[PDB]
Amino acid sequence: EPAWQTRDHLDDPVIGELRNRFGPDAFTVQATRTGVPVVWIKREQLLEVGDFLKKLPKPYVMLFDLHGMDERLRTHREGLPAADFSVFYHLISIDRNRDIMLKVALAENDLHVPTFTKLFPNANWYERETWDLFGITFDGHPNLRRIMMPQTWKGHPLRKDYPARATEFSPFELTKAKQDLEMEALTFKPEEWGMKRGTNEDFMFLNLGPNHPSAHGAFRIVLQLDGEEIVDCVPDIGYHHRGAEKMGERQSWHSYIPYTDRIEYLGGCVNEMPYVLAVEKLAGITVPDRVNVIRVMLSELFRINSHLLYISTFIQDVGAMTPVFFAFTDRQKIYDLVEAITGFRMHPAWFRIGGVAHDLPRGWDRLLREFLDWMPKRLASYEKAALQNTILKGRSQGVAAYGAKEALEWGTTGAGLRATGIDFDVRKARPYSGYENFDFEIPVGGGVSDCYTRVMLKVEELRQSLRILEQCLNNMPEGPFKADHPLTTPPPKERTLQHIETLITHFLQVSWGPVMPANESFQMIEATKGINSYYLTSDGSTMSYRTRIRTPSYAHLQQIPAAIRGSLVSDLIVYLGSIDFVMSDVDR
Amino acid sequence: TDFLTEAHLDLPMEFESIGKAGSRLGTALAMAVDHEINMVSLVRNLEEFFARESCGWCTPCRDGLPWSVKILRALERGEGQPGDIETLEQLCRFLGPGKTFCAHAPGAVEPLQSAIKYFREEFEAGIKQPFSNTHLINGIQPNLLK
Amino acid sequence: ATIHVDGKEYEVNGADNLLEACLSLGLDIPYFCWHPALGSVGACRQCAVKQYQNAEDTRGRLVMSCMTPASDGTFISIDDEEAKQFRESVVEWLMTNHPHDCPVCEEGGNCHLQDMTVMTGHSFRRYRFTKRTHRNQDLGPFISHEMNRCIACYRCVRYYKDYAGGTDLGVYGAHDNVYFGRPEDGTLESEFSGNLVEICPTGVFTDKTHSERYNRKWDMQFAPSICQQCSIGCNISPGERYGELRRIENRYNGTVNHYFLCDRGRFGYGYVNLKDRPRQPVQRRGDDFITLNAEQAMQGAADILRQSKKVIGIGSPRASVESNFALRELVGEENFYTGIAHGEQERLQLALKVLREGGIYTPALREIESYDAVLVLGEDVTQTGARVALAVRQAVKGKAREMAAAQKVADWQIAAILNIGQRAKHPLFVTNVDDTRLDDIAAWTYRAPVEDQARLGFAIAHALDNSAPAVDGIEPELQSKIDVIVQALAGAKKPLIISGTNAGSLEVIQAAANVAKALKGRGADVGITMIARSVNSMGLGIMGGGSLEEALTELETGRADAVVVLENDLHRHASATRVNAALAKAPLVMVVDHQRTAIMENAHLVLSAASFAESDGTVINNEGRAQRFFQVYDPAYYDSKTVMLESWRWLHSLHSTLLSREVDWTQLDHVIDAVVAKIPELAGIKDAAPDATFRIRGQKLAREPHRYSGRTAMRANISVHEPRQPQDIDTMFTFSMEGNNQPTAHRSQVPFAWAPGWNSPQAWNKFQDEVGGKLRFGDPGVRLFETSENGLDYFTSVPARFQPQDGKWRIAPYYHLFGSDELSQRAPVFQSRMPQPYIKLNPADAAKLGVNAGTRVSFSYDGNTVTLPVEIAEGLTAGQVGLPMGMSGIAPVLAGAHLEDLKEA
Ligand code: SF4
Ligand code: SF4
Ligand code: SF4
Ligand code: SF4
Ligand code: FES
Ligand SMILES: [Ca+2]
Repeated sequence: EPAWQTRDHLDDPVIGELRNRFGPDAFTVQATRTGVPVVWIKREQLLEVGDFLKKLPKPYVMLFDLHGMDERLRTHREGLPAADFSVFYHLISIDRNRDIMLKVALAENDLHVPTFTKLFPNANWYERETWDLFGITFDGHPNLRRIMMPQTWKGHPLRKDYPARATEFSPFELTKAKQDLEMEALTFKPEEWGMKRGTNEDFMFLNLGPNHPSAHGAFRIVLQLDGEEIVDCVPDIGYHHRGAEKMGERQSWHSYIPYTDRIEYLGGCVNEMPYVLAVEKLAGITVPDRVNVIRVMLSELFRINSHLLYISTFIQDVGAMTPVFFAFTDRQKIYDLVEAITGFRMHPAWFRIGGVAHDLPRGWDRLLREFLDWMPKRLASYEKAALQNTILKGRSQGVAAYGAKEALEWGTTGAGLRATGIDFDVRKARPYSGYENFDFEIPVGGGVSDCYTRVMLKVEELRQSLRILEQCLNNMPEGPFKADHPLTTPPPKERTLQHIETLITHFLQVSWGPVMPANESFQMIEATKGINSYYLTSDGSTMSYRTRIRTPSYAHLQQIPAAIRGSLVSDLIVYLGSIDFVMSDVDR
Repeated sequence: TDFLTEAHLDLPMEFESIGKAGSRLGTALAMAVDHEINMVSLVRNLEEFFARESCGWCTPCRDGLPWSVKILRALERGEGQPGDIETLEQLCRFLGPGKTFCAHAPGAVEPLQSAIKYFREEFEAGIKQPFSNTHLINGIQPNLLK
Repeated sequence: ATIHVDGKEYEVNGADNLLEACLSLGLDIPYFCWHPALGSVGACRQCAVKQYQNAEDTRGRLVMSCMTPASDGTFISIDDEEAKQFRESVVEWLMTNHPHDCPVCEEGGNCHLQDMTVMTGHSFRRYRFTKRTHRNQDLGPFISHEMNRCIACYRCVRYYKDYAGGTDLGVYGAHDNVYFGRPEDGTLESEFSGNLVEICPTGVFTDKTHSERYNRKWDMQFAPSICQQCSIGCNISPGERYGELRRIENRYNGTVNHYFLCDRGRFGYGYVNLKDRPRQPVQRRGDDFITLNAEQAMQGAADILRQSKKVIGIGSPRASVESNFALRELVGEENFYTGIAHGEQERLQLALKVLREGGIYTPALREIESYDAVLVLGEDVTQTGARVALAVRQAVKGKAREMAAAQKVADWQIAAILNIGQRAKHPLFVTNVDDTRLDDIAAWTYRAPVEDQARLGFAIAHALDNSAPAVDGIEPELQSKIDVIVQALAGAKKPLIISGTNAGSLEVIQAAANVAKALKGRGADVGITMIARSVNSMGLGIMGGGSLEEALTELETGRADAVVVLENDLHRHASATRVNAALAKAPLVMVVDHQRTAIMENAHLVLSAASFAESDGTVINNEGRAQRFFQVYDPAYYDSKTVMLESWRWLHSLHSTLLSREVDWTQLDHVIDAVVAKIPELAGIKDAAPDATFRIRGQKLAREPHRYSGRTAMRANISVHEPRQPQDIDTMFTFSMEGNNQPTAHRSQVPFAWAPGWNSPQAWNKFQDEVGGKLRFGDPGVRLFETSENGLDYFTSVPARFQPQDGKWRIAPYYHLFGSDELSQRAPVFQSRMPQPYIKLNPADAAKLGVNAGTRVSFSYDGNTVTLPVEIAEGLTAGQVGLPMGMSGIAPVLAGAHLEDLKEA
């Protein structure tokens, strides 16, 4: 049985446990290509099912994802409960190394679900986004307000009857929103943001945005301060919302790849990898080994690029300015190799459904050798010049620390979760793209996720990525760069240029689009900043019926108030520098 | 009708006796082939007759018999390529009874499959060059399938 | 019947084959040579499935699903590995000789062969030998020919010969050199040859008129519209790109015009793209012209009309029900006049009275094919209502269908049905002034003058029932042929009587009504069909109004000083000199029209009306069915200076500016409600389409496909800033991709057929309840009137025999499919198809006047002499002269008229 085959996962022990606890008629198991068991739960049993999953012997500890779905235009709903809308809950058991996707069906007029925030606190922002984009009410939510769109927005953009395209620009609305911006500083009400005790006559209120002079993006945080101590902080996000999921419903499976590039814009091919893997699951494509090695090498090069940017930006946030110049020189070496291979620097859009766009150019190994000889001396110099400086250690050590429980309850992934001591990397736990054929280590922390611990873990991850690149350079299969599947999009170019069957396939694939049979697919990867996942629903057409992107920066930004309360503002800047987020990843 | 070997000369000329031997009684007007006749050339001549006597109504006969003719011409000239005998075998499989509109194409593919079954060494002798369907296009690296 | 496909149980019709049953169930089986309208022949072998003997069978046998009945307890597998391999091999065999042509082939993106190549999953070529090639033929102005792309699926010859009855297409040659085309270069002679471009699954036959301004299907903007070129009401999908009407595709209507158009509807759209069209309101000051915007035109026209003493209106059967009603509201009902002549109006109201008071059911166009005897009286159906002639051809083949059904032959096995019914056919009796295109299948053709055709009809009615009035002076040979017709019609289980207003005689319509009444009185299931002239002739007849001659007398006596003329070239319905005099005398002439007509030089105001591509409205076909057409594109999107509004919008805004001095344009549903409130006989046009608030789960219906390209570059030469999307407050369609075009959407109006994996016209399969049936939620359009409980009385006014008169030439109409409909003559591609205007003479009359074939003769009509070259017509009886109606200078009102001083030039 291939790894992309449709499965019901009835042999998962959690299905038997749910059978024993709630009975056999309490839920409906759906066969998908997501790789996880998908269970349709009644709305009135959702909290009991969630608590039961949380109290298992090897429990489901993390709410990985929570979002909605407009099911009104879905023609192929065979074996599914009747639903105008639905809400899905992706939960991860680390100890079992397993997931489960709960789905609640909803009628068009009865669009309310009990809140999940008492079980998992990251459900706050997830349910705010579900209410914002789908209009689904969550009963019991502390502050159910719009998080992506402005508060005075009409409609819900991810509904199927909402038009995707930009409306006609009016300067009157711009001047009205400017007046809103200049009056908000005078008419601030600290109850509509979920805040309490709105002036003790000592709480000073500051704003950090909505413009930030940094590479992670521009965003606003409202700070409630007692002297220099943060007693409350609520973020304002959605300032970089690009409608990427709605655009996923508008582009074909092939033409959406450049949009996947710009989710986490320091990631590139790393961002492309989960999307093309999920589409290949929908298409039933098993890529050859050379494709796996090529995609792994590109992803590791972009991971080194992103980590160099993160370490240099953290050092600049501490107060040392020269390592960012040197790290950008190293980024230029990486960009030389990436430009040679893909023809682009930052958004290569080079991965394809079933492979990559072109073969590797002649002489790529010389550039890889030059980079692999250039990097380690520079990394050691960076450590000795900035990372071992006691001023940086005093700025970083002990600042915004959390343990394993706080990381699990907020959906924290990546270097923060591993800095809490939990050894969970996607490339080892749920291997993808031939990562099992590479010998590399996963660095973990001692149990405390500090700013310094996260930065040093990212340094060791950079060294491990250099090891993976060395193994990629020494071991390359001499095979195809595209799979021989009929749904490989586009087909190989020379056969397109001289064979009529291949020309026909290319013609229909680039114009109407490749036809993906109706299914649901899922793929999570270890991105540069945590776990990035694509959840794709095909209704049998040439475009996605639903593209859901889970990004780790959303979860880390939601974890910000739990870890920074009672600290200084300078500690908040250091924490923002040590998270490794970008606002495009947050808002999508 | 399917070719038969020297060992088949002892069975009676009846419908079921020839039919169980893998051939057809047909008109019962047998034709002998001596050792000086190349089987590839003979089956090429047979398939040229059958391909040019197609009525053109249905796709497998009309567009699959000329492909077999061209493969046999290449095999006779020593310009056969790997996969050609496999293509001939699949053509015999897919031009059988029921797949075509009438019985002309099953009768066409009976001698080809019988000669491949009994005289495969003459057909493999025609394969003398590697498979090449594409020319190199300057500036495009080919997808090197294994 | 119960079938089991891939382990799933299904209930199907046992009289269907497996391919049509499985395609009706939503399953995907590739196919080439089968068509729903043509039956099954089993040529291409693409539709192979694996049939098992029973449930406990594992070997199976490959069969053609199109040639296998969907009998009870059938067991088949589509996704069987051997069946999939064979279907891929069939695609591969078709691909061995196929040219490397998709970028430069007009079928790309709309190609059934491309779709089935992808559907079978065949994308790797291992064939390395040479590809056969073919020279192409010139097939005339409409169809381009490319035989390299042929897959020899025989669809073209089966449609053209067996279905459409054409004779100049065929299959030639042998084994892999089979060639589909004509015996030599020349124009395809069939009136229905244009359906080849959708019948052919490849790019062999392509729309040449589209090919001149080619664009791909995904780049088109479509709308569900009605063909304007005659009264049949065939549903069409006009598709546009860059502001110009690019193509007319057939839009499936299971009740009207299911898969097929005629060539006039398909290729006679080119008048929309004419550069001399009015784009904006123009007002003449002295000898100069000034261009106004819509507000200034409304204010000025309202002021001048308010100053006038009496405003009269002249509508048109071209224009929709809403626009004619808006004219009638602006000028008043008593001051409203129909734009057609007095005799034309009398024949039209008599046809309407027979249709909605004759007590005899009038069948839809699809229903015509089930009648087992046809009598056509006077109406040259092929040149005036061509799709009715196609349906009558199918009804004639009904006899072979009956004899095949007697021998337990399945209704889809078309070759066996044609073999059993060799040349036996249901009786067709056509009457005309000359030979018709239906004569090759007609049991009898009566070439006689229109009064003699009416006398034949009255004699048939009297021989069917003695209460009908008798005809005295019938020759014994004509009496014997009348007895043949009467014996054929009396023994028929379902006789059909077809007539129309094109014959130009009231007594022909009365004779048809008397035959229908006589057949009704004997308990037969008789149907009657009337053929009107133009797209909304029946709507103008239902609305009513005075004739054009009454409006001309009003403008000539001077008691009417302002005239509004809507969508009307007045020279078609009246003499040109009288019209020019009455319009030069009138101090105010306002013309609302979308074409540069001849009365726009004497027009004081000209309003740029929209054509059917740029307007919404309702038209009534000759069956009595109200059908809504929708706007295709916004004319102001590319050229913002274009002020081209709906005619009812213009006239409603004029009435509002006249009354309240304020400019309110309107909404379409308000005009619909106004029509159904003032006119109760047009109350059905409310239900023809849902209103503009109609939604499919909250979203509108899309006009363009999902992959519509170039949205940030198609106007970038004008300005790099993208304009706003056009807003459609009129209808439920949106001018964008942001809409719904799902085949399962609960609607009846479908702008275009597309499904994932089905990019060709075969996606109409997905848009149907069963393939070849109706649309899934019903065909659009509703009948305005039901069958009356009581019929009429017998018309006792039997006309006398035609006597020739010396110096008096009775004009016999000779209609043409290419040339007798005004807007289609305006299309530039119809000039190549335009026959040279020849005046038809009897050999005896031409010998008496001493003129041979090809000589120019001059005749005087309305005090004006015109010269036309002579063609000898044997069938035209003496005392008649044959003229081509509707041409340049020969109005259709001349049909049935006399002529004076025909002399050799
Ligand atoms: S198998 Fe028979 S029907 Fe088919 S093309 Fe050949 S001769 Fe004609
Ligand atoms: S007919 Fe179809 S497959 Fe052939 S060249 Fe044209 S688009 Fe391509
Ligand atoms: S010309 Fe077209 S319709 Fe005719 S046999 Fe060839 S592919 Fe079929
Ligand atoms: S029959 Fe009449 S309505 Fe139909 S396509 Fe022809 S011209 Fe148009
Ligand atoms: S569609 Fe059945 S053989 Fe052609
Ligand atoms: Ca409109």
